[PDB]
Amino acid sequence: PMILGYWNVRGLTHPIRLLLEYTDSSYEEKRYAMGDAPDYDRSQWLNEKFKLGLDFPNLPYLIDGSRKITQSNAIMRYLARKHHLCGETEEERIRADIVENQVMDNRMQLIMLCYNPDFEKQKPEFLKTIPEKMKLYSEFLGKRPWFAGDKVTYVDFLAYDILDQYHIFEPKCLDAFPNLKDFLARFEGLKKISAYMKSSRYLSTPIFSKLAQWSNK
Amino acid sequence: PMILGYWNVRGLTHPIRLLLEYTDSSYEEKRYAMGDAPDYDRSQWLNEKFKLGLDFPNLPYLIDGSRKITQSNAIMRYLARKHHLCGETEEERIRADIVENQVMDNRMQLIMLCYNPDFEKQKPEFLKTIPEKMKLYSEFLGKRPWFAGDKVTYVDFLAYDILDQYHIFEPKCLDAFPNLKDFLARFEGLKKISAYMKSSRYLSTPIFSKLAQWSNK
Ligand SMILES: N[C@@H](CCC(=O)N[C@@H](CS[C@@H]1c2ccccc2-c2ccccc2[C@H]1O)C(=O)NCC(=O)O)C(=O)O
Ligand SMILES: N[C@@H](CCC(=O)N[C@@H](CS[C@@H]1c2ccccc2-c2ccccc2[C@H]1O)C(=O)NCC(=O)O)C(=O)O
Repeated sequence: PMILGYWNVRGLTHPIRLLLEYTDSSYEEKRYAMGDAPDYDRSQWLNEKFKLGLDFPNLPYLIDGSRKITQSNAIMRYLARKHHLCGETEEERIRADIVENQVMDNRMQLIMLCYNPDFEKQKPEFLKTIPEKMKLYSEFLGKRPWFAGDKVTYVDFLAYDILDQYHIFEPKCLDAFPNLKDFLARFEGLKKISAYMKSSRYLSTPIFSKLAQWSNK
Repeated sequence: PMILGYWNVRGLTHPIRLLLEYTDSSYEEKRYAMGDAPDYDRSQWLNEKFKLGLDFPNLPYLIDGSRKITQSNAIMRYLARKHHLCGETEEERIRADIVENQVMDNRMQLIMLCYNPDFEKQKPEFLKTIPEKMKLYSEFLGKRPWFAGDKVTYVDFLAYDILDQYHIFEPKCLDAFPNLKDFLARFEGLKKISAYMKSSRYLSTPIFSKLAQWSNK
């Protein structure tokens, strides 16, 4: 099968995993793992970083046959194209482009705070920043089944995961937004997702590496 | 006319600007201007932040009549799409997608350095990494005319931009890379581009904002 390479954690690859499962893809993984304190070895990835034929070597990577892909989003779009999970209208398309990109921004923000040396102090500030992010998501989604509109598409995977980690981080975070609440629920109800969540392949935590300041085991 | 909103610096919007020009889109701009130090007043933008009908208010933004778009890549594909500047085949789309995210990776690495108080102490280290990056681009492009292949697409705008910024950062960086130098001249030799760089609307620098440690002014 296809080979998904990434680190020993959730990080930014959950959407890929989920989607491979949703699509009935055949794949196996390679989960490199860093060593502990105090170096945090990377040797397992390093030794073959420039040995895999990847154009711009990085984690995660997807090896599908003769196709070698890097960049989380490109991976997502490749698999999206392979299975007809892209938006099919320009509106669906525009919505998807947007979600795709807002997701990473919100992701980068969570990540910045989780690696911040002064996590404790700047944070309650972050928490008060939440509601408003959620607010954007609720209103964008609206009355809609899925983020692009009437069709499940790959952004629904991106969306589900960040909404989840945000929710993981601030449990009440969704209380103000029902429809949001409903979406995870509806997402979790997709074909193979439920099985997958209960499976031995599921990797829900840690979201981050040891080093972190939050979500590190 | 469409309206392009962005700060009054190059930032990450250069690619849109080139594309609009290249596609001879009818448009107007609103280059919000930040105040100086020690406050960096952001009121020009802030005053209209939440009134533009934007899904997730941010900059840049593009308003094309009824349609409101945020997230640059989003912006670039929308326009790419109205003028057939997207990959046409599976191979093309994969290259374009990778490149799309890869530019954004190399981009943030730059800003990261450029807003780091410790900038002079970090440079030396950053400079080391540069050739390694150009090489990745030189090799990926190889003997293709365009980043995705035979035909120009919106990802060349993304590419020209980043490579140009790096070059600007370290003038010699494209020396070992004829491939690149040549891609740059070709890009810059495209009629509406040449034409635009000589226009009143051109804005090559500053690239970062006022609170940046490099290309701030
Ligand atoms: N833009 C790229 C991300 C590239 C990225 O930085 N890759 C990181 C892993 S994600 C990385 C990370 C590592 C551990 C734990 C968490 C994260 C993480 C989580 C979310 C978002 C981003 C990250 C990065 O810090 C990496 O280690 N790449 C290979 C290398 O540099 O040799 C993409 O979309 O794929
Ligand atoms: N992911 C979004 C970019 C979002 C981004 O951070 N926008 C910055 C503009 S780019 C941003 C930037 C700001 C000032 C000066 C330079 C830059 C810049 C330049 C190049 C690359 C990245 C940046 C960011 O700091 C911003 O001020 N958004 C509005 C807001 O926060 O309300 C996109 O790709 O469109």
